[PDB]
Amino acid sequence: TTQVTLIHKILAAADERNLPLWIGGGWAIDARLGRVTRKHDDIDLTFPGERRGELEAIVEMLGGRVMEELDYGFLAEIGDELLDCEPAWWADEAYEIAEAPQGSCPEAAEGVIAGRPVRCNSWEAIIWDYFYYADEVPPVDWPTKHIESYRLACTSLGAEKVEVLRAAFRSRYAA
Ligand SMILES: NC[C@H]1O[C@H](O[C@H]2[C@H](O)[C@@H](O[C@H]3O[C@H](CO)[C@@H](O)[C@H](N)[C@H]3O)[C@H](N)C[C@@H]2N)[C@H](O)[C@@H](O)[C@@H]1O
Ligand SMILES: [Mg+2]
Ligand SMILES: [Mg+2]
Repeated sequence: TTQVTLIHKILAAADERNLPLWIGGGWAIDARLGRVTRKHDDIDLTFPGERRGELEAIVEMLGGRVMEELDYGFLAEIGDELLDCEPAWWADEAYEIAEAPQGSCPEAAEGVIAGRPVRCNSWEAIIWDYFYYADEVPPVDWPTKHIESYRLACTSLGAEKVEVLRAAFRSRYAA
């Protein structure tokens, strides 16, 4: 239960600060489904970019530290667990992940992890990131756990919507 216990600790500390945080990536899939479906390599979080200091304070207060600074965000470690953190920026009516489809950070808690309601990135935002991944690593070459998580997200959003979103991504990044 270590990752779930950590997620609950991180979100309790964020709630106390009125700091919204969105579960992303694998755990966001499981949160929207309301079921734990696999072992997760890390915990992905999306945070208000202008409030980054408050997230780092939560990390430090849990005994962790910022471990690596990335082009898109940062990685922090709390004990043996990894947090993969990406900023979202206020766009008049909601926070949005840069370059992602609108609605990437919904206001309402739309997922559940071990009985706790949680904010989590939208299905479109989740799936969008696999498109980047497919440009970096041929899907035929993906580790099976990513093929399976992608297919689960696609089943949940629906093939029609996914085909449309993929086409939008291709048009966005077409030469
Ligand atoms: N919004 C724009 C950004 O969107 C994607 O970035 C995503 C990262 O790729 C994810 O991180 C993954 O990749 C890391 C580096 O390989 C791994 O350490 C990590 N465990 C993986 O989950 C992270 N969780 C979400 C983030 N949206 C693109 O790729 C990036 O170019 C683009 O600027
Ligand atoms: Mg992850
Ligand atoms: Mg990750």
